[PDB]
Amino acid sequence: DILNEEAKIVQALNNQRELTIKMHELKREEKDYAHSYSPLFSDPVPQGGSIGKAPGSSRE
Amino acid sequence: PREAAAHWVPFEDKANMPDNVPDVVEVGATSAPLLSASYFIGAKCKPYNDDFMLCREESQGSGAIDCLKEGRRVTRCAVSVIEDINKSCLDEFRLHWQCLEQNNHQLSGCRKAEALLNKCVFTKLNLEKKIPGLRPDEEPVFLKKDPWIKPAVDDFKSVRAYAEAKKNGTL
Repeated sequence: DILNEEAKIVQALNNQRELTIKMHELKREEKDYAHSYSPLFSDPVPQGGSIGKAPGSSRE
Repeated sequence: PREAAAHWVPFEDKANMPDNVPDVVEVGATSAPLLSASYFIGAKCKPYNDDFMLCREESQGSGAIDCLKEGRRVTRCAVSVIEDINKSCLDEFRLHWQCLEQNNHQLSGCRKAEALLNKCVFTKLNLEKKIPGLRPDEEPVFLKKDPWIKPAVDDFKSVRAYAEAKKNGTL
């Protein structure tokens, strides 16, 4: 019984170690533009001013 | 593009166009006759103007050098309409742009000459003046009678010609 209890405690401690390493790795994963900056207007490409819009100024 | 700043000099380029590029006529009208003809040019040359602008957009940066043939079409159509005006409706066209030259290039100052010009161009060229984007409720201003805004001096020759046309029955 002593061995079983100690092993259960050690298993919970290893679970906590695994969780800590997992959160460390996830926090360092790069996020999508919607999640990191803007979830509704999700296109990073600007349009600029609309007044004298010149045919041929748009470039992909 | 911004206008030039503190010190600038104008410089002319003496080279010729590269011979590969087909030559084209250039429009010879100045600002007042062009403003007088602008609506007729729009009416006739809309497809070519639209094609030229669409080419420029699709070229995505190289538009000047990629749309030269489309630009050639645009300029030829403009020259054709101005030639037709010079052949069939020159007196009224001259009335209109001389009036414009007296009225700071404001169309509201030249409605009497413009009425004759529009009737002539419609009867002999089948072009119509029309303002895009209005609802049927909205009235185009150039067709409005009794406008709020009037010229300081109604143009002399234009007043006489308008009255004469009203006698003749043309207008």
